[PDB]
Amino acid sequence: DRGVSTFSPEGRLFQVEYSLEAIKLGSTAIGIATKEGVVLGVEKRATSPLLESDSIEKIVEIDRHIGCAMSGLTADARSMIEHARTAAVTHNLYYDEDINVESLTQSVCDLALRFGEMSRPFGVALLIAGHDADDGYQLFHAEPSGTFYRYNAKAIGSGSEGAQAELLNEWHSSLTLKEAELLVLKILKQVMEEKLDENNAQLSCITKQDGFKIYDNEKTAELIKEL
Amino acid sequence: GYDLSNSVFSPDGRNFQVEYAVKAVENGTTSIGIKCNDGVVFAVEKLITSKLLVPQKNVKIQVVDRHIGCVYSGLIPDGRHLVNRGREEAASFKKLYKTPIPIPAFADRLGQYVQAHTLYNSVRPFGVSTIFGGVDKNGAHLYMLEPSGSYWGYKGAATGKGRQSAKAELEKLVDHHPEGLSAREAVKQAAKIIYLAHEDNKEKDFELEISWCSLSETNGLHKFVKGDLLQEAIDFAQKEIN
Amino acid sequence: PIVTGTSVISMKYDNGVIIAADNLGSYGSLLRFNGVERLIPVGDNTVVGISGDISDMQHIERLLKDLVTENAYDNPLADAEEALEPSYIFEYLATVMYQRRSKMNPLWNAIIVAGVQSNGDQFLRYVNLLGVTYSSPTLATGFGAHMANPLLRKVVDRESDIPKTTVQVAEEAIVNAMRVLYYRDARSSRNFSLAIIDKNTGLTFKKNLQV
Amino acid sequence: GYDRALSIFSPDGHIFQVEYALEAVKRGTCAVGVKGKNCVVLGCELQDTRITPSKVSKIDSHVVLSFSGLNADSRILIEKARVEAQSHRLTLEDPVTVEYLTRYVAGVQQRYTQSGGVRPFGVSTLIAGFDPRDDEPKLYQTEPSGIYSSWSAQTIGRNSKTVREFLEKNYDRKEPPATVEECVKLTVRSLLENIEITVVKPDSDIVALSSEEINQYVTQI
Amino acid sequence: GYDRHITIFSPEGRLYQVEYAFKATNQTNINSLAVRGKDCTVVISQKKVPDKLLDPTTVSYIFCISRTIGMVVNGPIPDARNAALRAKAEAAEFRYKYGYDMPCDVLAKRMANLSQIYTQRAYMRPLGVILTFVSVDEELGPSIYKTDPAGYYVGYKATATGPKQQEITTNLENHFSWEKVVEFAITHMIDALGTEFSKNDLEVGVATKDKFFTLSAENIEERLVAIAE
Amino acid sequence: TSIMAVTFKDGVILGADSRTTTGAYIANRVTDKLTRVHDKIWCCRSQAIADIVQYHLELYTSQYGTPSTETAASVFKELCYEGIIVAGYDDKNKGEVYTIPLGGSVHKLPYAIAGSGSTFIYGYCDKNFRENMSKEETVDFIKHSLSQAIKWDGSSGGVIRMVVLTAAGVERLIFYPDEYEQL
Amino acid sequence: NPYGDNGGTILGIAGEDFAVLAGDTRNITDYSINSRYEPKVFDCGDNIVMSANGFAADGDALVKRFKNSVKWYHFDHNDKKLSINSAARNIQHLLYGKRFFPYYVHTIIAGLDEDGKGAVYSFDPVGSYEREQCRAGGAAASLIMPFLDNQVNFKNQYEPGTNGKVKKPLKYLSVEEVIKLVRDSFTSATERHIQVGDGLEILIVTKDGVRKEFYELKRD
Amino acid sequence: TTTLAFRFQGGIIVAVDSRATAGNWVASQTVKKVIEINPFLLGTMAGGAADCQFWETWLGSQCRLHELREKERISVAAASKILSNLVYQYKMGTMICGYTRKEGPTIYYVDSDGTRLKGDIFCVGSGQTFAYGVLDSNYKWDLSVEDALYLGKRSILAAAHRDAYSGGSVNLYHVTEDGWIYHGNHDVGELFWKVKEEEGSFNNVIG
Amino acid sequence: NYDGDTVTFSPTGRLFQVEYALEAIKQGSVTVGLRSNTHAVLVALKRNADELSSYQKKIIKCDEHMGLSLAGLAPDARVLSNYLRQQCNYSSLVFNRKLAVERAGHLLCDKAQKNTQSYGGRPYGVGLLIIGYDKSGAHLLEFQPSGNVTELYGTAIGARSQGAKTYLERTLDTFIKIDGNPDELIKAGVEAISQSLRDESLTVDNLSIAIVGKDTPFTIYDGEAVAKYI
Repeated sequence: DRGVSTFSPEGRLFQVEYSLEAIKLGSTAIGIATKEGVVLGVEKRATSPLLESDSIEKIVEIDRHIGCAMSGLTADARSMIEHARTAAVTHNLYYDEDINVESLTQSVCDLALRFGEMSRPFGVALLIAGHDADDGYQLFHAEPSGTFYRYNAKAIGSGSEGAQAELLNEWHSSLTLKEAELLVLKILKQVMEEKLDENNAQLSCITKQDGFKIYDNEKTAELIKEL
Repeated sequence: GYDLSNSVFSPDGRNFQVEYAVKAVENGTTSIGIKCNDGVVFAVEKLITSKLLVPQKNVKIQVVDRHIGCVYSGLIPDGRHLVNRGREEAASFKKLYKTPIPIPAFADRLGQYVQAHTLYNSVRPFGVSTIFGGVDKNGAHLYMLEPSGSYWGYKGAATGKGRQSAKAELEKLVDHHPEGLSAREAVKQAAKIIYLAHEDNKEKDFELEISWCSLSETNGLHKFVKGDLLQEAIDFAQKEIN
Repeated sequence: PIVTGTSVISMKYDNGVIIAADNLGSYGSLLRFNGVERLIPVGDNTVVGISGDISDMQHIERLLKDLVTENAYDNPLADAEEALEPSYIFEYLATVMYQRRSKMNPLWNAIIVAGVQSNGDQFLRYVNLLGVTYSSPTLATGFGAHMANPLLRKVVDRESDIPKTTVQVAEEAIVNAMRVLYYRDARSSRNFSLAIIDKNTGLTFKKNLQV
Repeated sequence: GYDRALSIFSPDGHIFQVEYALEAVKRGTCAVGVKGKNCVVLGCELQDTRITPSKVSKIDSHVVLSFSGLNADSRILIEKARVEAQSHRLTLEDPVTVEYLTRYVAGVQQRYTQSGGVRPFGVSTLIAGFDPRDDEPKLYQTEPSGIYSSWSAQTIGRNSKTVREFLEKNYDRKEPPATVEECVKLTVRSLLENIEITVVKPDSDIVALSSEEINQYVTQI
Repeated sequence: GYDRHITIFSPEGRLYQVEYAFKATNQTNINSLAVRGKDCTVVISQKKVPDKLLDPTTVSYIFCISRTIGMVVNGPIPDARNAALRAKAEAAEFRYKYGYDMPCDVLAKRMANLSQIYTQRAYMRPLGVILTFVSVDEELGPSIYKTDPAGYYVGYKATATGPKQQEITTNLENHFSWEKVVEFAITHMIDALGTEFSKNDLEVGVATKDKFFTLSAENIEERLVAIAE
Repeated sequence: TSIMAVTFKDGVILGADSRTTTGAYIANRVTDKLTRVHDKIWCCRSQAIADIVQYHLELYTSQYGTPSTETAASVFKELCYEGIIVAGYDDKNKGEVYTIPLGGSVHKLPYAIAGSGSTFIYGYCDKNFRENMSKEETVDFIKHSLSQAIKWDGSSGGVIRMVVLTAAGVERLIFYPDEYEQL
Repeated sequence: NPYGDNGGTILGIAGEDFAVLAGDTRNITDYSINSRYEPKVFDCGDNIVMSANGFAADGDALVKRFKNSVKWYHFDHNDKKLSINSAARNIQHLLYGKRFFPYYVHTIIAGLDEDGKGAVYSFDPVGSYEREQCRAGGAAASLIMPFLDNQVNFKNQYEPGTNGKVKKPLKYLSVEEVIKLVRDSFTSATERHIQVGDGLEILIVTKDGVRKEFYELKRD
Repeated sequence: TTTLAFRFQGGIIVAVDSRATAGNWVASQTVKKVIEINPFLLGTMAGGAADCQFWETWLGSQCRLHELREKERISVAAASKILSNLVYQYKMGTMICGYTRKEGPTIYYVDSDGTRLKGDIFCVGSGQTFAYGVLDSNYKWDLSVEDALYLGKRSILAAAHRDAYSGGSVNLYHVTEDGWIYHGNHDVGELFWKVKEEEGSFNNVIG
Repeated sequence: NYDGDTVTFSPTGRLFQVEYALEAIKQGSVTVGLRSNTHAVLVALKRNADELSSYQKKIIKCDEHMGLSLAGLAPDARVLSNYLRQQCNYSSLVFNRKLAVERAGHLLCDKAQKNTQSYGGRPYGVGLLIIGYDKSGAHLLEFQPSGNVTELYGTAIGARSQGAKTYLERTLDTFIKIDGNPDELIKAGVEAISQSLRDESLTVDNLSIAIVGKDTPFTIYDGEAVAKYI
């Protein structure tokens, strides 16, 4: 065998690349940041009709104005989210103020390379969406490699290859929040293997006024009709 | 298949990882030490990898306490690690006792530390050979410590790429001067020997660094050779080439 | 303390600082030891005067030499603009004293660090076993803070009096205060050490001065 | 301490130890759970029957846990779950919800898949019960990877694919089994593709059906 | 396949790493012999200093463990110095704990037990040295105790170590003040190795009733002159 | 106790009384108070610490060669700091006396006196001590001083034990009350 | 005893668009004067002035650790200005980090809130804190605060002719009037308290920045 | 110091004084003795103000973490249990007041010795006797919101009048199922004269 | 056979894991450092994963007197910069002394070396250019995973850094004497980094510049702040 913290002759950690290829098999998640908010949408991918799809929580709340989507080994995502929630709460406790979204992403990504003889890196990728007075509506893509970028629009998961090109084609700085919902739903419908509906897809958005919210199946259905 | 771990004896009884560390040492730049009649002189060849290096600022020779000078060839970070350990050891000796640590005692402490890095496969052997010495209450001492942890006292020592020519010149020095060299002429001859040994690495330019610790010249404290004496030694070495 | 050093007195004049202490180590009411040097030069721009526990003073002396040796490591400018400053030495000593007090193992001493900074400013600051630090134009410890401080403050009452004070006046005041302390302090000695740190002429250490 | 990374990513992004723990689960015996409107029915298909433990285990008065895979690993998981339920009662004054207990068990399982020196549990658990003072039935599942999800009907163990197909064709999420009789009969029909039946009802009313009742259900089928 | 790389048993019940440490004991190509007189123990060790840049007074395989115990090591000098430091610490600790100087045999058993630990634990390799302890015990008189990388030790009437240890051993078997014992040992080493020694080719240690000490080059030259007469 | 060490022209002499008391009871009246920590380094108290010092000095002798009296005093301080009179002879230092009072500070003196009986002889020893005394002069000086200390101190008495540390070696001298009391 | 008294009184007054933190510059031990000018009110950056009154060593340690925390906050939030309430929470955590061996200091921090109004926070040595319009610390706190209450808040004052039925209405005090009141109260305290004197240092926090004013007190 | 909290049909009334004293010196007349742990939880401080403040802010953080994990707010029983365990493990009087859907209006009393009591009425501090008597004489469950606020005001007024270390002003809080409502700061000096005028009480005080 | 661990020497004496950590830097975006007697300048080419994404931060500020730029693994750079900030903090707290740039470089040297001799860890996959100003003037340090820390007039690390380094060598005598004109030194750094581009040009979002000097605290220019230097 080889050590988990080994470098390849090209300067890349083996386990990190394997974790990224693990992420490539995950369910698709799409995030679009606009001047009025950030819209996050995930592909539910219920494995069985008996599976209660309303129990699939692939979009979670980190703080009141911070939420994220997950793709890949979503069991590691729960530990990542627990760390993120603890970081946000500890920030509010120590500084009497809400954590910044970029700071939250840094606190999350500090765990990414903290493995070796943690046995392995996390096998999940996060799309962190949040709002704050310092930088407004922000969308980040956290990776197990420890790197993250701010994205205007980002798609991760199995269908990310074409979804990212479609987001490139469609995104512009003047998109409204409802246009963002329609774009996320359109990309999901394009990339999901199943026929998109309110039971196999989920929507969420972050706004300054209402904070992080997850759209109900009714409201998601009304938005789906609009397509 | 006995060369993949540190603490493995080969069927012949050899530690191949220590030999590979010695190869790494032999790849390094040439450093020498000369024991004069009342002190020790250390000289090292500093390769000028680029014109952008700040001259006289990438110092290789390190002081331990105030009376011990250390110079090494091979993996410079390993040498710095060894010198940090040696400084901790000298401080511990000077706290438990009051005298500055004797040179043989310091040599033993460094040797124990280096030998401990050959005892387990979880650690790597040092990739340096250290020439170190100084002046204590018993006079001047000069030691060369190898990656195996082996060390001996030397009249003159050399390591690095041009170690063979430097050893030949130091042998000529020992032959021609049984009376014991003087510290200043030792500095000049160290410059000469470094310049001569650089001919094995002539593909690149080099910067000469000299330090000494003499009972008379430096009052038994380790000081770098700078200014008029350094330039005088450089001119002597340049002339001695022709 | 069990073997104890008495007052250390100091003041700053227009071009530097003067610090003085006597050479006696008392054992209760027994005047036991008479060769105790309690002024500690650190470099050429700093003198550390220590009072109180003599064993703790020797410990602080060892710490100061170790600090100088450590500063010399990998520092080609250790005799130059990267030398130890009076402020650095005082900060280190005050940190040590405060950490010792916080561990309920205090170094039972009062330290005055006297020196001139690289820019030429006079440095004169005090620290005790409790970690309490303060600076003043004149400083004194123990019996000095009660008797010599009034005499020195008559020469330099405030910061604006420092430029008007010459080295001769300051040294005369310090010697008069030492004589008065010998007269009125039972744990004092005739013999004392005097150090002058001047921004121009450097460190002047005078030993075996007599009241 | 032994801390070798036993669960690591393969070049294809797979953690082989977790896959093999899933195989160990798939070689387990059975755990069929059918959730109705008011019932959650759990079932499985020279031994001394008195002292051989039943697969369904009460984590607390209101939550029971069935499992599949390595029995010895399941004992450790069940002990941790019971200790956690008691600690939650002790410190938060409240009995655990089914989701909270499922989350804790899945967290332990996930922790064992990325800790050095340990192998994952070869156990998948069906956690069923009712939240305190509540009446809507819960039927969760945990897996060696740490994934937990809620199901209307689920099976784990050998023949899990066949029994799951049978449930998917016989269970309808439009109209869940209306009576306890319907829950038990659906479970027995799934297990008929020996039967033990446990019915979980609100207010900590957990009962295992007698062999006579099960025989009547089988004869009816 | 890895039974040769760590100290576990081979299918033949052997520890190959210990045997390879035994092989490593002869890397220095130095021969030593120890002889007991009726009052003193003498160790003669070859002193080979080929490099003219070496300070010969530092090249030494004889160590003064305590006031009365001396040790001569056959093997690489880093492992030799490791063993010497450990033996000195053990001697001082025994004196502290039990109020009297450690006997030579007790120290030899001490070091053999350490070697046994290295032989049984996988993360410790054996030291590739053979340790010969000599002293005049206040109870047992002159004593020679030799330890090997296997953790095996035993007392000796006389002993030789090195590549040519067999020749010296059979020579001593055929034969079978401390100045006379030193002269005997030097002459017998000359006869066994078939090589005349200069004052710079030999290391001499003498264990007497009150102290163990090593002869200087001048003392060794004096003994050589006495042999010449 | 009355212990006193004097450096003289050929070395150092350590002298002590032989009485140990528990209150008014003389428990031991033949006590040997001069303790060897190294070959020619001796100490006296005014016992475990002596054992640890001897341990450390034996380790130092094995590893770094013969220690000096300064090294012994340094070890004594590092153990006590974290009343001892340390006297010893070395070829280069030609005999040194180090006193370590109860506080843990170390002082190098031409001569030292310690114990409950030293107070009565502070003035006498100040008046009568002279540098570079002969061996017989030093023995006489120590005899007179310790005799006065024994006369005035109730905790001092018995024989006067002396250890002479010179280049010649270690000499043990004993002086009984019938000899020193009549001085 | 690991603690001690070095005297000193501090005064933090929060105006409507300013905050002042004033303290005497005299350092004492028992009945001796250590220094006549040892400032205890420190500009800590981000228009925040802090003073840790009580045990001088603990005050120095707490001020040093708070400055360290401000530097780390700038390191972590890209030189973002630290708000006064965030600083107050940070100081609470610093003080509670030593709950059972506390900093024997009462600390006051002054500055502007995020709306631009003057803010003053007082802290218990154990960690309790409260935002105040005014707070006095030190030995002479009881000789200063009643006068300011009478003169800033018009306590026990009524509009003449109203038979004590109409209180004297509150008014905007300019920073100059507040400085005059602080000077007068500190002169009175110097008169009647042996630990007050030698000089009064006042740090004024406005939107422009932190301004320091020094005034001489009586030296007896 | 006087803190009171009582339970009535309209929720919970929390009334406190605002005086902090260092011996006989009144350090402050404007001390907040009610902790807004979260929009639905209130804590009161009576002795050991710093431990109370720090640990009830930390209790709010723990409640937020429980909210995030279980998608449900922590109960008053759970928060009181956490605070009581914390106090016991370090072995003040604090009232934990909240109004959740399951429990309803709930007050828990936690003190320094580790006791944890549920109840309808609590009074802590040096003036707890006077306020406690006023409550016992005037408390009703069918009390209206305005009458309950006045009752809290009156009990704190009695405590402030008769107890030297209570006074300054009354801070009124009203815990409802929608969260607590701050009903303002009421100066004890003005309140006493108003109550004497309207109520006819305090006849021994010349006005 | 010898590249699987940092604890193994190759038969020629090489450490292959350290060389792979170096290759990790060689895959990173180029950042250029250069200094005169009064000022030290960091010029960095920020890299974006996607044109919908932002550009990764290359320059990190330690304090008013020191800052660094990174090439390679960003988390490793963050760890090293946190350690560097801790060292400067310790210096300020214990001695009231600004940590010298050379001493900080040696502390980074030791921290990096510890990961090349003990099993279990890995070498840091990042290179750093540290600029700082202290009593001895402007300083530029190049840090490498092998532990080698070098003081230079100018240097470039990252992909295609050889063009920038060659240009700096050619321009050396010019830019070391620029002295008290910081804008000209920044201009020279910009030309050096432009010598290392292949296809993309320097843009408002691409370029990041830092500077520290005698009366210049460590300031980073991003966005429109670099438009005057492009």
